[PDB]
Amino acid sequence: DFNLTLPIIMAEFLFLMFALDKIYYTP
Amino acid sequence: NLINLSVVLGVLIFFGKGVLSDLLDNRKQRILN
Amino acid sequence: MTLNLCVLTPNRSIWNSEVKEIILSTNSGQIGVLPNHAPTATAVDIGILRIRLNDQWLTLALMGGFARIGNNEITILVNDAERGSDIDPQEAQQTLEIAEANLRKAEGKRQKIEANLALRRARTRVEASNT
Amino acid sequence: PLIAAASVIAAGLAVGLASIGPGVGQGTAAGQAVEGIARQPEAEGKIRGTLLLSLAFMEALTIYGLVVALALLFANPFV
Amino acid sequence: PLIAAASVIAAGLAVGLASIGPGVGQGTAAGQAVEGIARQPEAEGKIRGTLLLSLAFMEALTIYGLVVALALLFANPFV
Amino acid sequence: PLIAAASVIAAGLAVGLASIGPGVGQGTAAGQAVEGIARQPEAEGKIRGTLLLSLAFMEALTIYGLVVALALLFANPFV
Amino acid sequence: PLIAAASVIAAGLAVGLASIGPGVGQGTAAGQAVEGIARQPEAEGKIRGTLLLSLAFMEALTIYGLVVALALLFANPFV
Amino acid sequence: PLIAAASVIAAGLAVGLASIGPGVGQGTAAGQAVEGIARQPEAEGKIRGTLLLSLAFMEALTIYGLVVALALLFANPFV
Amino acid sequence: PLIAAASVIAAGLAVGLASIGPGVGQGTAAGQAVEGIARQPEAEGKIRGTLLLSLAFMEALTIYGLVVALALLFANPFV
Amino acid sequence: PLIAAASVIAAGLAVGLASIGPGVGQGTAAGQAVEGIARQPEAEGKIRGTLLLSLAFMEALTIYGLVVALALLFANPFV
Amino acid sequence: PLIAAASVIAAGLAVGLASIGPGVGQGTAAGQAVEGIARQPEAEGKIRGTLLLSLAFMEALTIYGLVVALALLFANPFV
Amino acid sequence: PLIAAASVIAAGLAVGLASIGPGVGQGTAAGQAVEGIARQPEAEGKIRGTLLLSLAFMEALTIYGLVVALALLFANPFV
Amino acid sequence: PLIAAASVIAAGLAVGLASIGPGVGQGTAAGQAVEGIARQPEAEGKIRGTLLLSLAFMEALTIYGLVVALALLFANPFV
Amino acid sequence: PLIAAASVIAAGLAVGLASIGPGVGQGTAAGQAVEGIARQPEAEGKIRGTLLLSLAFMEALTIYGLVVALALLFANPFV
Amino acid sequence: PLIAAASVIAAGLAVGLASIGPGVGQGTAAGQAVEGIARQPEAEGKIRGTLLLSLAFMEALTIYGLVVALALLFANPFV
Amino acid sequence: PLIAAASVIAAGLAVGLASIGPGVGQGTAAGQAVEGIARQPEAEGKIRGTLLLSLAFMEALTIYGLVVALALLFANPFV
Amino acid sequence: PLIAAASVIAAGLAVGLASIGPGVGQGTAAGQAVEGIARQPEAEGKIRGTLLLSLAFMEALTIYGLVVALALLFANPFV
Amino acid sequence: VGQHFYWQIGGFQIHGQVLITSWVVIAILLGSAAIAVRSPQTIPTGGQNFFEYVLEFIRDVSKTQIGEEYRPWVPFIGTMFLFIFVSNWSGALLPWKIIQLPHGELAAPTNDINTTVALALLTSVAYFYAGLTKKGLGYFGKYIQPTPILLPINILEDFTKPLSLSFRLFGNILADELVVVVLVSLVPLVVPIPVMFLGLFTSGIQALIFATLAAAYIGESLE
Repeated sequence: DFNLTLPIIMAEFLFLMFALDKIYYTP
Repeated sequence: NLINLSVVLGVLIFFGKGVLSDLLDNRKQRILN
Repeated sequence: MTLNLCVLTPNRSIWNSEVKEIILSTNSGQIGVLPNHAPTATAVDIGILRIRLNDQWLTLALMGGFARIGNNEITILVNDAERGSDIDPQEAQQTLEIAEANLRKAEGKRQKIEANLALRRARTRVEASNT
Repeated sequence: PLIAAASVIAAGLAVGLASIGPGVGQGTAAGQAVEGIARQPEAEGKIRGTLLLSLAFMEALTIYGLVVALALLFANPFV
Repeated sequence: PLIAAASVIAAGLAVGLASIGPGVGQGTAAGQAVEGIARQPEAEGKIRGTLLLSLAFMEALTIYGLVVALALLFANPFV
Repeated sequence: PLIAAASVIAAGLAVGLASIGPGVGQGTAAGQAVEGIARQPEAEGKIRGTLLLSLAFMEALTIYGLVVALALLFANPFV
Repeated sequence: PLIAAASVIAAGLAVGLASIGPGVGQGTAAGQAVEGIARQPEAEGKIRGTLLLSLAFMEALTIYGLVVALALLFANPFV
Repeated sequence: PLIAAASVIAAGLAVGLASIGPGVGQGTAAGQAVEGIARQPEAEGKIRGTLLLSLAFMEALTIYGLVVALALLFANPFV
Repeated sequence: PLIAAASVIAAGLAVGLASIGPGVGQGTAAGQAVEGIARQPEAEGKIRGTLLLSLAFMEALTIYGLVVALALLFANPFV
Repeated sequence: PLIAAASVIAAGLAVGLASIGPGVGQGTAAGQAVEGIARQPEAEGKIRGTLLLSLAFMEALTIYGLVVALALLFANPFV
Repeated sequence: PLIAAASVIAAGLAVGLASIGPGVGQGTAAGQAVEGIARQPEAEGKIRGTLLLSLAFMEALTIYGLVVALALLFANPFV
Repeated sequence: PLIAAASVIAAGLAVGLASIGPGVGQGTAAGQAVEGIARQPEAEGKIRGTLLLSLAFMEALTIYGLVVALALLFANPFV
Repeated sequence: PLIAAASVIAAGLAVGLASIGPGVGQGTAAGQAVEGIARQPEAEGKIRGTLLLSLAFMEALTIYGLVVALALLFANPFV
Repeated sequence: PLIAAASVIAAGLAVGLASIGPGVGQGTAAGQAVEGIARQPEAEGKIRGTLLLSLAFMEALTIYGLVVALALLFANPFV
Repeated sequence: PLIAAASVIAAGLAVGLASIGPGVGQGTAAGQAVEGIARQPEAEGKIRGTLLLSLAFMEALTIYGLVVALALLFANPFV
Repeated sequence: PLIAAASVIAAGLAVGLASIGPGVGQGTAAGQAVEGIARQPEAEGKIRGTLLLSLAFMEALTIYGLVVALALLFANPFV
Repeated sequence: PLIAAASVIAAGLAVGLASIGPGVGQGTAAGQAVEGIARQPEAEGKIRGTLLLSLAFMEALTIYGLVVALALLFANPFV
Repeated sequence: VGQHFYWQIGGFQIHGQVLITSWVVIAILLGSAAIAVRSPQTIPTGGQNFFEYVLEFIRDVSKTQIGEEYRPWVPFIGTMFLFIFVSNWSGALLPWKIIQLPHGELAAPTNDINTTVALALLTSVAYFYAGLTKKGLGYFGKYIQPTPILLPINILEDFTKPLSLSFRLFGNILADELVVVVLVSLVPLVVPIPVMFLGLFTSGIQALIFATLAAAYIGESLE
């Protein structure tokens, strides 16, 4: 079953990627 | 899930502190030397 | 924390002190030797013995030989060894280059063995330039 | 009926024949890896990482078989 | 009926064919690991840790098979 | 009917017999690769890359089998 | 009826095919372990402990098979 | 009736297939153990103790199979 | 009818029995190739090229089997 | 009737499949033990004692199988 | 009817049993050939030519099997 | 009737499957024993005695199988 | 009818079982031949000629099997 | 009737399965014995005597199987 | 009728099971023969003659099987 | 009737299963015997005599099987 | 009728199962014999004579099987 | 048991289970990240030591695998690794049994096939994007260099490797889920403790292996 939860998870994961970069990874 | 999760979390917190102690000791030896 | 090692050379009886790790390289490959190792017969070859003092990774270029290795008794019948960086390091890189100079000939099958020994002798000689 | 019974037999045969060979493979891998790690006490971390990746590949094949068995068991498209 | 009987036969074949190969694998692992640990008496702790991780992978495959068998036995979605 | 049941049995046999041999192969590969990487601690990166490519080939064969099984299961052209 | 008979046949096949391979594995383990312990008379206690842990893993797989057989025999959920 | 007959056939197949592989395992163990004990005449007592423990594990698997067969034969819960 | 069901069973048996042996072959190839590439760190590129050609031959045999299975599945000339 | 006939077939299959593997095991044990006893002419008594104990374990497994066969034959609880 | 179904089953069994052994053969060939080519970096071209000829013989046997399967599938003289 | 026929089939299968593995075992024993006795020409008497004891154990297992077959044939308690 | 169907099944089984073993044989031949040709770079022409003759013998056996299959398929004397 | 036919099938299976393994055993014995007798040209008489005794044990097992087959064939107590 | 169909199935099984083992044998012969001929470049002619005689014996066994198959196919005395 | 047909099937299975293993045994014997006779060119006569005696034992087992088959074929006591 | 058909199936199974193992045996014999004859270029005539005698024994077993098959085919005493 | 969806109907069908799990997991990860790194020192303070050791191990595994330009995909690989790690940890460590979901069930993010397929498509399209950025725009690595017959085979293998990673992740997640579910459904919850410990170890190993496999596909893109 391939629902829209895939794009929801990808969108929530890219925010965590950029947020880790901004918060911890660059600092 | 509760009891097994609690036992695993206790053993994991104890051993994770024991391993992070060694990792922080390596980093501390690096910075100190 | 260590084993009685006998770095034995044709004319020399190079140091009888005793150290932690022995990563002598055979024809097959390297093997890490530490205390209470099982008694083994190894044909150590033109690779490099790196020596762990338990303080220092000091590193000996040996030319070749054999190692009869046992229970804290260990005996390495070296063809030729130089303790650590006994050769000069810039001269070590230069010896790699000047045996590169004489590897450039080719004589059939016949003296290609000499070419091989020259190139691998320089290739273990370049170790002390490395570290 | 007979369709769900044959699907169950299919899942059982799939799970058994998938778990058979991969166990033997991972065991041979572990034996030679432990012999090598005893031969050289230096690169145990990278050796354990590569062995974990390969055991993950073998367990991924085994999990693909177990997932096909669970799809046949729990929610089968046929029955 | 016949469906629960075939599910039981499935669970039995799954458990047997899963336990067969992994036992042989873990035994070969243990034999070569003990030979290596006798060859070098130094890194026995890390060797035992790596061997425990690999035996845990093999027993995890075996436990996946046993869990599929127990799901077929106790609370089967078909019967 | 019987057609979807036989297609399910086909997918199960395909998945099991595909996962059997490739696990043993990848395990033998991993064992000798780890023995070699312990013998020489130099080219571990290129060795891991070549081993990853070969394990990718084996897992690609296994994934072709699993994809044939999933095509038989989910959306079969026969049933 | 036929369901309990097939469950009994399942338990028998499970027990036999589980005990087959693990015996061979534990024997190969014991042989190479005894050869190593004869080669080095020093670490016999730790070697026996590791061998006991691995034989416990193999006998745990065998006991999982025997427990599935006893669950099929004594109190089967199907029959 | 047919149920007790099939349970008897189950017990027979279980006993035979359980005793097959473990005999070969214990024999390989004994052969390499005797070769090692001849190679080193020192630790024969501890070697015999470890070999007795491992042969006890193998005979425990065999006795689990024989006990399942005797439970099927004498007092079967099905028939 | 029965013809498409038997063609599906044919494709499943073909895919499984084709993927079984070639995985083991490619794994033995990879293991000895990695052992050799560790023994000599010089000709890794040509060794990887030859190994890629041979793995391409093995995967071509596997793809011929998978293509016969897909021809039986999707557009079968019989059914 | 058919029950005693199937019990006889069970006893025959049990006896044959039990005697098959243990003979091969005891033979491998005897071969390597004789090679070792020829290599060292000193500890022949203790080697013969350990070999007798291991052959007694193998023959005990074989006698358990033969006793299950004789219990099926002479005084069967089913028939 | 049943004739085309049995011809399809024939083609499937032929393709699988033909691809099984030749993959293992070509893999053993590739492994020992790569070990040799690593042992000697001189005659890689002639070694690759001879290995290509032998792999062509093995793939020719496999293609004969696949051609018999395609003749059974597409244009069968029976059905 | 059918009971004596099935008992005869049981005795035949028992005798064949019992004689199969023990012959291979005794042969491996004899081969390695003769290699050892050629390696050392000293302890041939004690080696022959130990080999005779082990071959007596194997032939005792074979004679137990043959005696079960003769009990099924000549004076069967069932038929 | 059934005669041509059974002849087709015969040709399929013949082709598969003929191509199975000869592929493995030719592969073992090729592997040891390439190892030898790498060991000695002198007699590669005569070695390739002898290997071509032996591979021609193996492919002649395979072609005899394929010709029997084609005689069963195209113009069968029975059907 | 069917009883004598099944007794004949029993005798045939007994004779074949008895002669299979013992031939392989006696051959392995003969090969290693001839290798040893070539290694040492001294004790050929005692080696031939011990090999004759062991081959007599193997042929005695084979003759026990052949005698059970002849008792089933010529004068069967059942039919 | 069924007689010619069973004779065709007989010829197919005969041809396949005859060609299986002899291919593997001739391949092992060729591999060790090529390894030996590479080890010694002197007696290649006599070695090729002896290998041709032995391959002629193996192909004569294979041709006896193929001739029995052709006698069953073309002009069968039964049908 | 069916009795002579089953006796013929018995003789065929007996002859095939008897000739299978003994050929492999005699071949292993011949290979190691020829390797030994090449290693030592002195005792070829006594080695050939012992090898002839052992091959006579193996061919005597094979002739016992062939004689049981001929007794089933030509003058069967059942049919 | 069915009797001649079953006799033909018997002859086919006999010929195939007889030719299988003896080919592998003669091939192993030829491989080790050629390796030995390459190791020593002196006694090639006596080695070829002994190898011819042993291959004659193996081909005599194969010819006994082929003669039983031809007696079943051409002039069968049953049909 | 029930692993389909909850009909939070917008536009088309949607699965609320992986939506809620992904929101909770990404929120917990970002909230743990920003709280101890709001003021990090050069010395490894409380959360700073753990975050720096994680960044160090990730940078080690990335610089070893991809080669030279391991810096540009480091946040992508760390996001994939930490997302899988936190999802596999929290799907097992978080109780979903006392609270009842009406429409279906909801335990973990990667339990749905769509989550693993989306992460696989992200990794595969990132690999193809790095292949288009590094290699020529005309033909990427699908070019048949060694022999002229491997173009569609290489293309199919490249299409298969993403689904291989997704199947590996789905297999691990569903294996742990079914193990916990059937072991609790067998009998009272005291028996399955060692199998649960083995499952937690397998979760950590699967996290590290997913990190390494993503780095392997990234090094293939670097090729």
